[PDB]
Amino acid sequence: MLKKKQLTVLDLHPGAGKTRRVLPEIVREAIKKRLRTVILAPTRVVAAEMEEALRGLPVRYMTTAVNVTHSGTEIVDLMCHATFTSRLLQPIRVPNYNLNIMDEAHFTDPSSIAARGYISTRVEMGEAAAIFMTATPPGTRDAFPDSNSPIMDTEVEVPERAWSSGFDWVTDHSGKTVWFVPSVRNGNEIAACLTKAGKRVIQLSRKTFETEFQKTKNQEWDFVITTDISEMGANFKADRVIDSRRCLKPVILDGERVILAGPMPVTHASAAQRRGRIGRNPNKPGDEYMYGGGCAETDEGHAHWLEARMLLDNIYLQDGLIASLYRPEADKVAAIEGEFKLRTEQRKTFVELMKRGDLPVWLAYQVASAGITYTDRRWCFDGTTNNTIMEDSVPAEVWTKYGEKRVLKPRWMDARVCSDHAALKSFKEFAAGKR
Ligand SMILES: CN(C)S(=O)(=O)c1cccnc1
Repeated sequence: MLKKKQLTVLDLHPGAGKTRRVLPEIVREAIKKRLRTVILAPTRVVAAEMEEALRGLPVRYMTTAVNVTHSGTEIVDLMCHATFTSRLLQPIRVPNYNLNIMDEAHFTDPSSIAARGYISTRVEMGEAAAIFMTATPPGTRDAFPDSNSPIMDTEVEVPERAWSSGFDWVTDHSGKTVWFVPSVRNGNEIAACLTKAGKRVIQLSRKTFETEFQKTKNQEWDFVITTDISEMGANFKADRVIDSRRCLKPVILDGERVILAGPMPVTHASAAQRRGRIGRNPNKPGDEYMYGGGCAETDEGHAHWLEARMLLDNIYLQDGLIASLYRPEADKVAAIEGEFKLRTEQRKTFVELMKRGDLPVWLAYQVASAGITYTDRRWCFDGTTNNTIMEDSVPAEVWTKYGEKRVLKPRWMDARVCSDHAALKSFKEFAAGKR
């Protein structure tokens, strides 16, 4: 795998030991061969798990989730998928790693797709070797892969709202359950219904992941209500996975706006990843997997593949060349390589709106490509009436940096900035000039 010009896909089934057994072996061999190596973790929780697995080995942890200071003699760096893409975008010089290892290489966030495209272009160019570690590589059609112990699979109607009757099997369980819901808002309703019936619930989402996940290990619980984020390495000591098999799809309508379509079916990779959370202990067979719909290839036409092209177009590779997306996923979007390449000063705005402004990729590109400087927020208020952001079924209001009260009405509308109370609270601070 380590020899140059080779992209290796390590597709061992969920729970085989790719992060606690296979990864330290590759690292020892890379250190022995003097290969400058990068290890890419999907999340900060998985970076702290990789540290336990690699403890003792000379690894430089370029993450605040690991409290280890480095000796300076390290040739292996460990960082998140987003961190890698972020430094490629920023004027910081990234070493030309001889070996690139991506764990959970199935992650569909725009920064993970872009990192796969950048790394695979380098392998294609004959400049590096790479290992993509995932039970579900891009293109997998098996939602029921092999496991460490037998799993009871059951097609069942799974509730997506609070209930007063008809779903006894959900509450008549004396064990631990990981329930994959389509959205934070859908999960809040089910969590409230389970709490009312006397259950201890923990809710996990992208924004709360490195705070609430610790609660699964520290306190007793009955259910974990989670979105698709727990598909990327999150391990639990549970005996049941309830899977709605639904998810929200960010879609770009007429190149003018972004909506959150669905709930709609998850891909086979996501259904396999969600089921893979159980059936992991060979001494405890009979972990149940209750699924509530079918699978469809909803990754085609999804905004993350377009956003990844927006990132890759603004990353230097070699002269005027631009990195292509990783081949098994290059057709999920219809895009010309280079069409989103911004000029030097606008690219600087694009990066800041994402890193400091915390705006979704698509939205950041809309603003930066219009010649708007980072701190200019007039666009948050000069959109049409249909772009009015509503909070509590009434127009949201912010105090502008000028001391004036205004209705939130953005020139470009992206549903991700107001898909829950936390996203809208964060966007209101942005529109007010607070960051
Ligand atoms: C094998 N590893 C434990 S892992 O965390 O890389 C993983 C887990 C489940 C599915 N795919 C990969």
